[PDB]
Amino acid sequence: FQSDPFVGSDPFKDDPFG
Amino acid sequence: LSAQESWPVAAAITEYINAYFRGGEHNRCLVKITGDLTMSFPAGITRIFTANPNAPVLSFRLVNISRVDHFLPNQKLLYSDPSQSDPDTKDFWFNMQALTLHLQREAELNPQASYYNVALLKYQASSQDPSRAPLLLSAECQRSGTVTRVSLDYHCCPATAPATQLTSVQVLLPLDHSATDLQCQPPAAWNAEERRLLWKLANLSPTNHSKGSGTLCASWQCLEGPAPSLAVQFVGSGASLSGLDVELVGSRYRMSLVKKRFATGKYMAGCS
Ligand SMILES: [Zn+2]
Repeated sequence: FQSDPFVGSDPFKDDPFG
Repeated sequence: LSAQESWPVAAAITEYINAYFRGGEHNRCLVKITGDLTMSFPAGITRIFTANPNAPVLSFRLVNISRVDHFLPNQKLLYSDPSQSDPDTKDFWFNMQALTLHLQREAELNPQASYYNVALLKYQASSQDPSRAPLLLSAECQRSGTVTRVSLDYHCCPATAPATQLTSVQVLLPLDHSATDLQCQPPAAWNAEERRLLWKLANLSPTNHSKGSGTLCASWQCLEGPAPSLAVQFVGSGASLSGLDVELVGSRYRMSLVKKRFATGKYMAGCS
């Protein structure tokens, strides 16, 4: 349980944005 | 074109739970949950924000918050309505100028990152009702002469627990290195660094009786304080313990994801 809740795993990696 | 498309953000709800089951006659308990709400922004949304100081207002709502005792919003970045009396819901608006500056600094600080996290809220929930604890513990202790016996019943309950598994489940009973004639059902390891008995438990689920409940015990002899206490550790994902949730208000932004995780802090069963 590190301070980055997304644990270095980009939550937007698969998002169609951009 | 980036200007007109709906922009994604992501939220993370993190909760720690401390609990104490006193044991004895009534086995009364105390529960304290401490939570954190973080929001994540995609790196490319800075260039949008810096370029447009008039960028539309990111707004969100907390829901199912009746179980939360206290809130500490981030007052650097957020607005709210003190005249909003709704007990189960509360609204917050971002200050888009402060938010823009905040992400600009985050980017400047870490140009390599593909996202930037922002801390929205801290909160707390306390109860003496065991119904708030996902895992019910009852410990008992008996001593005849030099022999001490300790037993623990655990119950993962549908009335108590969120809908998800408890994983990385461990049960810790501290025991000194002077103890002899060790018996454990089921078997346990003795960690010499910390001086404690370790049980590793299978994942627990409220869905099934056989999957969710159990018992364990240990006994030893000591040639020679208070009754020993057992500590339980576990982790979960996909639900919150408090019940709190977050949803966006308005269609201009959309929530890419909401990550929910919880873990035990000090989570204890004492025996009389
Ligand atoms: Zn039950």
